Amino acid sequence: STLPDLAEQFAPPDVAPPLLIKLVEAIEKKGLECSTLYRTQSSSNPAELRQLLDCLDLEMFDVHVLADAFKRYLLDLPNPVIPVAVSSELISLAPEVQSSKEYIQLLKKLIRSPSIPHQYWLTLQYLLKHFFKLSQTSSKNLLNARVLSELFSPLLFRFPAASSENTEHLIKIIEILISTEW
Amino acid sequence: STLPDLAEQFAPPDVAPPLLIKLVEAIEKKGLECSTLYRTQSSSNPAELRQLLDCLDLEMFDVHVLADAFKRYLLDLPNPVIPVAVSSELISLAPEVQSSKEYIQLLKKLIRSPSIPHQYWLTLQYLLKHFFKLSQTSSKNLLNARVLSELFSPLLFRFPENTEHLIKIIEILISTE
Repeated sequence: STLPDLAEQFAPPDVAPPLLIKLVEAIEKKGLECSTLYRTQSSSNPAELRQLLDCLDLEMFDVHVLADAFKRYLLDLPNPVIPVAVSSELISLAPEVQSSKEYIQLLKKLIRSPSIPHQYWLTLQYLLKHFFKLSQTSSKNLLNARVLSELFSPLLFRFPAASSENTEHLIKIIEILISTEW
Repeated sequence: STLPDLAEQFAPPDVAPPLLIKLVEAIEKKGLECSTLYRTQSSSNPAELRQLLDCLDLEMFDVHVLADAFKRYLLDLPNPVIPVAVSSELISLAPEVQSSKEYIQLLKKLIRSPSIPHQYWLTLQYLLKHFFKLSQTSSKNLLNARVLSELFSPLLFRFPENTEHLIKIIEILISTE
Protein backbone atom coordinates (compact mmCIF):
# COMPACT_ATOMS: atom_id res chain seq x y z
CA SER A 1 0.00 0.00 0.00
CA THR A 2 2.83 2.35 0.96
CA LEU A 3 5.06 0.39 -1.43
CA PRO A 4 6.65 2.85 -3.90
CA ASP A 5 6.33 2.50 -7.65
CA LEU A 6 8.87 0.18 -9.23
CA ALA A 7 10.36 3.18 -11.04
CA GLU A 8 11.05 4.84 -7.67
CA GLN A 9 12.50 1.78 -5.89
CA PHE A 10 15.67 1.57 -8.03
CA ALA A 11 17.26 2.75 -11.26
CA PRO A 12 19.91 1.43 -13.65
CA PRO A 13 22.62 0.23 -13.29
CA ASP A 14 20.86 -1.67 -10.50
CA VAL A 15 18.97 -4.63 -11.93
CA ALA A 16 15.96 -4.96 -9.60
CA PRO A 17 14.43 -3.39 -6.48
CA PRO A 18 16.73 -4.02 -3.50
CA LEU A 19 13.86 -5.36 -1.39
CA LEU A 20 12.85 -7.81 -4.12
CA ILE A 21 16.46 -9.00 -4.35
CA LYS A 22 16.52 -9.68 -0.60
CA LEU A 23 13.26 -11.64 -0.83
CA VAL A 24 14.29 -13.68 -3.87
CA GLU A 25 17.77 -14.49 -2.57
CA ALA A 26 16.45 -15.46 0.87
CA ILE A 27 13.73 -17.65 -0.68
CA GLU A 28 16.21 -19.34 -3.03
CA LYS A 29 18.63 -20.00 -0.17
CA LYS A 30 15.99 -21.57 2.09
CA GLY A 31 13.30 -22.92 -0.24
CA LEU A 32 14.80 -23.83 -3.61
CA GLU A 33 13.90 -27.49 -3.05
CA CYS A 34 10.70 -27.00 -1.06
CA SER A 35 7.93 -29.04 -2.70
CA THR A 36 5.20 -26.68 -1.49
CA LEU A 37 6.93 -23.32 -2.04
CA TYR A 38 4.36 -20.76 -3.24
CA ARG A 39 1.55 -23.35 -2.99
CA THR A 40 0.80 -23.08 0.77
CA GLN A 41 -0.32 -20.00 2.71
CA SER A 42 1.52 -19.12 5.93
CA SER A 43 -0.14 -18.00 9.18
CA SER A 44 0.70 -14.31 8.71
CA ASN A 45 -1.97 -11.90 7.48
CA PRO A 46 -1.44 -9.11 4.93
CA ALA A 47 -0.81 -6.51 7.65
CA GLU A 48 1.97 -8.63 9.18
CA LEU A 49 3.53 -9.33 5.78
CA ARG A 50 3.57 -5.60 4.97
CA GLN A 51 5.27 -4.88 8.31
CA LEU A 52 8.03 -7.20 7.08
CA LEU A 53 8.40 -5.23 3.83
CA ASP A 54 9.52 -2.18 5.91
CA CYS A 55 11.71 -3.27 8.86
CA LEU A 56 16.72 -7.28 9.63
CA ASP A 57 18.10 -10.10 7.49
CA LEU A 58 15.22 -11.81 5.71
CA GLU A 59 16.92 -15.20 6.09
CA MET A 60 15.73 -15.02 9.72
CA PHE A 61 12.11 -15.51 8.64
CA ASP A 62 10.18 -18.70 7.97
CA VAL A 63 10.49 -19.52 4.28
CA HIS A 64 6.70 -19.78 3.96
CA VAL A 65 6.40 -16.26 5.37
CA LEU A 66 8.96 -15.03 2.84
CA ALA A 67 7.02 -16.73 0.04
CA ASP A 68 3.82 -15.00 1.16
CA ALA A 69 5.63 -11.66 1.51
CA PHE A 70 6.91 -12.18 -2.04
CA LYS A 71 3.33 -12.47 -3.26
CA ARG A 72 2.29 -9.56 -1.04
CA TYR A 73 5.03 -7.43 -2.63
CA LEU A 74 3.77 -8.07 -6.16
CA LEU A 75 0.20 -7.28 -5.08
CA ASP A 76 1.06 -4.03 -3.28
CA LEU A 77 3.03 -2.44 -6.12
CA PRO A 78 1.06 0.69 -7.13
CA ASN A 79 1.27 -0.56 -10.72
CA PRO A 80 1.82 -4.26 -11.52
CA VAL A 81 5.08 -5.58 -12.93
CA ILE A 82 3.33 -5.74 -16.32
CA PRO A 83 1.53 -2.37 -16.54
CA VAL A 84 -2.16 -2.34 -17.43
CA ALA A 85 -1.31 -0.48 -20.65
CA VAL A 86 0.64 -3.53 -21.84
CA SER A 87 -1.90 -6.13 -20.71
CA SER A 88 -4.78 -4.15 -22.23
CA GLU A 89 -3.16 -4.30 -25.67
CA LEU A 90 -2.16 -7.97 -25.37
CA ILE A 91 -5.70 -9.00 -24.40
CA SER A 92 -7.16 -7.04 -27.34
CA LEU A 93 -5.24 -9.11 -29.91
CA ALA A 94 -7.37 -10.97 -32.44
CA PRO A 95 -7.39 -14.76 -32.90
CA GLU A 96 -5.52 -14.46 -36.21
CA VAL A 97 -2.47 -13.78 -34.02
CA GLN A 98 -2.12 -17.47 -33.14
CA SER A 99 1.63 -17.11 -32.54
CA SER A 100 3.14 -17.13 -29.06
CA LYS A 101 6.21 -15.63 -30.74
CA GLU A 102 4.07 -12.66 -31.81
CA TYR A 103 2.60 -12.20 -28.32
CA ILE A 104 6.13 -12.22 -26.88
CA GLN A 105 7.35 -9.75 -29.51
CA LEU A 106 4.49 -7.40 -28.65
CA LEU A 107 4.92 -7.65 -24.87
CA LYS A 108 8.61 -6.77 -25.20
CA LYS A 109 7.91 -3.92 -27.63
CA LEU A 110 5.16 -2.50 -25.42
CA ILE A 111 6.90 -2.94 -22.07
CA ARG A 112 10.16 -1.47 -23.40
CA SER A 113 8.15 1.55 -24.54
CA PRO A 114 9.67 4.92 -23.56
CA SER A 115 6.31 5.72 -21.93
CA ILE A 116 7.02 2.91 -19.42
CA PRO A 117 10.08 3.17 -17.13
CA HIS A 118 12.75 0.57 -17.88
CA GLN A 119 12.45 -0.65 -14.27
CA TYR A 120 9.28 -2.58 -15.12
CA TRP A 121 10.93 -4.73 -17.80
CA LEU A 122 14.01 -5.10 -15.59
CA THR A 123 11.90 -6.31 -12.67
CA LEU A 124 10.10 -8.82 -14.90
CA GLN A 125 13.43 -10.16 -16.16
CA TYR A 126 14.66 -10.60 -12.58
CA LEU A 127 11.47 -12.47 -11.67
CA LEU A 128 11.72 -14.67 -14.77
CA LYS A 129 15.28 -15.57 -13.75
CA HIS A 130 13.97 -16.57 -10.31
CA PHE A 131 11.17 -18.67 -11.80
CA PHE A 132 13.62 -20.33 -14.18
CA LYS A 133 16.03 -21.22 -11.37
CA LEU A 134 13.11 -22.82 -9.52
CA SER A 135 12.06 -24.84 -12.57
CA GLN A 136 15.59 -26.28 -12.87
CA THR A 137 15.11 -28.03 -9.50
CA SER A 138 11.64 -29.25 -10.45
CA SER A 139 12.56 -32.86 -9.63
CA LYS A 140 12.48 -31.76 -5.97
CA ASN A 141 10.17 -28.72 -5.74
CA LEU A 142 7.68 -29.99 -8.39
CA LEU A 143 7.60 -26.56 -10.12
CA ASN A 144 7.65 -26.43 -13.91
CA ALA A 145 7.44 -23.26 -15.99
CA ARG A 146 3.73 -23.67 -16.77
CA VAL A 147 2.65 -24.01 -13.13
CA LEU A 148 4.81 -21.02 -12.19
CA SER A 149 3.09 -19.03 -14.94
CA GLU A 150 -0.36 -20.07 -13.70
CA LEU A 151 0.58 -19.23 -10.10
CA PHE A 152 2.18 -15.85 -10.74
CA SER A 153 0.67 -14.46 -13.96
CA PRO A 154 -2.37 -13.14 -12.00
CA LEU A 155 0.13 -11.27 -9.80
CA LEU A 156 2.30 -10.01 -12.67
CA PHE A 157 -0.61 -8.81 -14.83
CA ARG A 158 -3.20 -8.00 -12.13
CA PHE A 159 -5.98 -8.22 -14.72
CA PRO A 160 -9.54 -9.49 -14.06
CA ALA A 161 -9.83 -10.63 -17.70
CA ALA A 162 -12.69 -13.13 -17.96
CA SER A 163 -10.49 -16.03 -19.17
CA SER A 164 -10.42 -16.82 -22.88
CA GLU A 165 -8.12 -17.75 -25.75
CA ASN A 166 -6.41 -14.43 -24.95
CA THR A 167 -5.69 -15.23 -21.30
CA GLU A 168 -4.32 -18.65 -22.25
CA HIS A 169 -1.87 -16.80 -24.50
CA LEU A 170 -0.65 -14.52 -21.69
CA ILE A 171 -0.14 -17.45 -19.32
CA LYS A 172 1.52 -19.25 -22.23
CA ILE A 173 4.04 -16.50 -23.00
CA ILE A 174 5.01 -16.18 -19.33
CA GLU A 175 5.47 -19.96 -19.38
CA ILE A 176 7.67 -19.66 -22.47
CA LEU A 177 9.63 -16.71 -21.07
CA ILE A 178 10.37 -18.63 -17.86
CA SER A 179 11.63 -21.71 -19.71
CA THR A 180 13.78 -19.70 -22.14
CA GLU A 181 15.98 -17.73 -19.72
CA TRP A 182 19.26 -19.55 -20.47
CA SER B 1 19.16 10.78 -28.59
CA THR B 2 19.86 7.82 -26.31
CA LEU B 3 19.25 9.95 -23.20
CA PRO B 4 17.31 7.85 -20.66
CA ASP B 5 14.10 8.93 -18.97
CA LEU B 6 14.55 11.00 -15.82
CA ALA B 7 13.08 8.09 -13.84
CA GLU B 8 15.77 5.79 -15.29
CA GLN B 9 18.73 8.10 -14.58
CA PHE B 10 18.41 7.94 -10.78
CA ALA B 11 16.06 6.93 -7.98
CA PRO B 12 15.59 7.95 -4.33
CA PRO B 13 17.47 8.52 -2.09
CA ASP B 14 19.47 10.32 -4.80
CA VAL B 15 18.08 13.81 -5.35
CA ALA B 16 18.80 14.44 -9.05
CA PRO B 17 20.32 12.75 -12.12
CA PRO B 18 24.09 12.38 -11.66
CA LEU B 19 24.80 13.86 -15.10
CA LEU B 20 22.66 16.92 -14.35
CA ILE B 21 24.54 17.39 -11.06
CA LYS B 22 27.87 17.36 -12.91
CA LEU B 23 26.61 19.91 -15.45
CA VAL B 24 25.08 22.22 -12.83
CA GLU B 25 28.09 22.14 -10.51
CA ALA B 26 30.55 22.74 -13.34
CA ILE B 27 28.46 25.61 -14.75
CA GLU B 28 28.08 27.27 -11.34
CA LYS B 29 31.83 27.00 -10.72
CA LYS B 30 32.82 28.54 -14.07
CA GLY B 31 29.95 30.79 -15.15
CA LEU B 32 28.18 32.14 -12.07
CA GLU B 33 29.21 35.69 -13.05
CA CYS B 34 29.16 35.38 -16.85
CA SER B 35 26.98 38.12 -18.32
CA THR B 36 25.93 35.91 -21.25
CA LEU B 37 25.49 32.49 -19.59
CA TYR B 38 22.67 30.53 -21.28
CA ARG B 39 22.04 33.28 -23.88
CA THR B 40 24.88 32.53 -26.29
CA GLN B 41 24.97 29.74 -28.83
CA SER B 42 28.33 27.97 -28.68
CA SER B 43 30.03 26.60 -31.80
CA SER B 44 29.01 22.97 -31.08
CA ASN B 45 26.09 21.31 -32.84
CA PRO B 46 23.62 18.91 -31.18
CA ALA B 47 25.65 15.85 -32.20
CA GLU B 48 28.78 17.19 -30.49
CA LEU B 49 26.82 18.20 -27.39
CA ARG B 50 25.24 14.74 -27.19
CA GLN B 51 28.73 13.26 -27.53
CA LEU B 52 29.43 15.11 -24.29
CA LEU B 53 26.20 13.98 -22.58
CA ASP B 54 27.04 10.35 -23.53
CA CYS B 55 30.45 10.34 -21.84
CA LEU B 56 35.80 13.28 -18.38
CA ASP B 57 35.70 16.14 -15.87
CA LEU B 58 33.21 18.68 -17.19
CA GLU B 59 35.22 21.60 -15.77
CA MET B 60 37.63 21.03 -18.68
CA PHE B 61 35.02 22.29 -21.15
CA ASP B 62 34.26 25.84 -22.26
CA VAL B 63 31.52 27.21 -20.01
CA HIS B 64 29.42 28.18 -23.03
CA VAL B 65 29.63 24.58 -24.26
CA LEU B 66 28.46 23.36 -20.85
CA ALA B 67 25.54 25.80 -20.98
CA ASP B 68 24.54 24.44 -24.40
CA ALA B 69 24.85 20.84 -23.19
CA PHE B 70 22.59 21.77 -20.27
CA LYS B 71 19.95 22.97 -22.74
CA ARG B 72 20.57 19.96 -24.99
CA TYR B 73 19.99 17.69 -21.98
CA LEU B 74 16.59 19.24 -21.21
CA LEU B 75 15.61 18.97 -24.89
CA ASP B 76 16.71 15.35 -25.30
CA LEU B 77 14.90 13.95 -22.26
CA PRO B 78 12.33 11.46 -23.63
CA ASN B 79 9.74 13.23 -21.47
CA PRO B 80 10.14 16.85 -20.33
CA VAL B 81 10.92 17.78 -16.74
CA ILE B 82 7.29 18.90 -16.43
CA PRO B 83 5.24 16.09 -18.07
CA VAL B 84 2.84 16.83 -20.91
CA ALA B 85 -0.20 15.87 -18.83
CA VAL B 86 0.69 18.56 -16.29
CA SER B 87 1.33 21.28 -18.87
CA SER B 88 -1.87 20.34 -20.71
CA GLU B 89 -3.95 20.76 -17.56
CA LEU B 90 -2.35 24.07 -16.58
CA ILE B 91 -2.80 25.43 -20.11
CA SER B 92 -6.45 24.41 -20.37
CA LEU B 93 -7.17 26.31 -17.12
CA ALA B 94 -5.58 29.43 -18.62
CA PRO B 95 -8.61 31.66 -19.40
CA GLU B 96 -10.65 30.61 -16.37
CA VAL B 97 -7.93 30.80 -13.69
CA GLN B 98 -5.66 33.80 -13.09
CA SER B 99 -4.24 33.39 -9.58
CA SER B 100 -0.52 32.68 -9.69
CA LYS B 101 -0.76 31.18 -6.19
CA GLU B 102 -3.39 28.73 -7.43
CA TYR B 103 -1.36 27.70 -10.48
CA ILE B 104 1.69 27.03 -8.28
CA GLN B 105 -0.34 24.96 -5.82
CA LEU B 106 -1.74 23.02 -8.78
CA LEU B 107 1.64 22.48 -10.47
CA LYS B 108 3.00 20.92 -7.27
CA LYS B 109 -0.14 18.81 -6.83
CA LEU B 110 -0.07 17.55 -10.42
CA ILE B 111 3.65 16.76 -10.62
CA ARG B 112 3.58 14.99 -7.24
CA SER B 113 0.87 12.66 -8.64
CA PRO B 114 1.40 8.94 -7.90
CA SER B 115 1.16 8.32 -11.66
CA ILE B 116 4.33 10.38 -12.21
CA PRO B 117 7.70 9.08 -10.94
CA HIS B 118 9.02 11.14 -8.04
CA GLN B 119 12.18 11.81 -10.08
CA TYR B 120 10.41 14.49 -12.14
CA TRP B 121 9.54 16.70 -9.15
CA LEU B 122 12.97 16.01 -7.65
CA THR B 123 14.68 17.11 -10.86
CA LEU B 124 12.50 20.23 -11.06
CA GLN B 125 13.43 21.12 -7.47
CA TYR B 126 17.12 20.67 -8.30
CA LEU B 127 16.77 22.89 -11.37
CA LEU B 128 14.88 25.58 -9.44
CA LYS B 129 17.67 25.55 -6.85
CA HIS B 130 20.21 26.10 -9.64
CA PHE B 131 18.16 28.89 -11.22
CA PHE B 132 17.80 30.61 -7.85
CA LYS B 133 21.55 30.38 -7.20
CA LEU B 134 22.10 32.16 -10.52
CA SER B 135 19.59 34.90 -9.65
CA GLN B 136 21.54 35.81 -6.50
CA THR B 137 24.34 37.14 -8.73
CA SER B 138 21.91 38.67 -11.24
CA SER B 139 23.66 42.05 -11.01
CA LYS B 140 26.61 40.38 -12.78
CA ASN B 141 25.14 37.60 -14.96
CA LEU B 142 21.90 39.54 -15.65
CA LEU B 143 19.87 36.36 -15.00
CA ASN B 144 16.93 37.19 -12.74
CA ALA B 145 13.95 34.97 -12.05
CA ARG B 146 12.03 36.56 -14.92
CA VAL B 147 14.79 36.10 -17.51
CA LEU B 148 15.54 32.59 -16.27
CA SER B 149 11.84 31.72 -16.58
CA GLU B 150 11.64 33.00 -20.16
CA LEU B 151 14.74 31.05 -21.19
CA PHE B 152 13.97 27.70 -19.58
CA SER B 153 10.18 27.39 -19.28
CA PRO B 154 9.99 26.30 -22.96
CA LEU B 155 12.53 23.58 -22.16
CA LEU B 156 10.93 22.44 -18.89
CA PHE B 157 7.40 22.42 -20.36
CA ARG B 158 8.53 21.69 -23.95
CA PHE B 159 6.27 24.19 -25.72
CA PRO B 160 7.42 26.13 -28.81
CA GLU B 161 -0.25 33.38 -25.37
CA ASN B 162 -1.44 30.53 -23.13
CA THR B 163 2.14 29.93 -21.97
CA GLU B 164 2.43 33.33 -20.26
CA HIS B 165 0.78 31.83 -17.17
CA LEU B 166 3.28 28.95 -17.17
CA ILE B 167 6.29 31.27 -17.47
CA LYS B 168 4.92 33.25 -14.53
CA ILE B 169 4.81 30.10 -12.38
CA ILE B 170 8.48 29.32 -13.00
CA GLU B 171 9.49 32.92 -12.26
CA ILE B 172 7.72 32.85 -8.89
CA LEU B 173 9.02 29.37 -8.08
CA ILE B 174 12.59 30.52 -8.78
CA SER B 175 12.16 33.61 -6.61
CA THR B 176 10.76 31.69 -3.63
CA GLU B 177 13.45 29.05 -3.05
